[PDB]
Amino acid sequence: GHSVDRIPEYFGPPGLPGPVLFYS
Repeated sequence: GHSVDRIPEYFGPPGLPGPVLFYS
């Protein structure tokens, strides 16, 4: 997690109901 970057820090797949952040 940097920001509204591109790759997630391996939290899970997309379409989770909680918030998320991304790194490059």
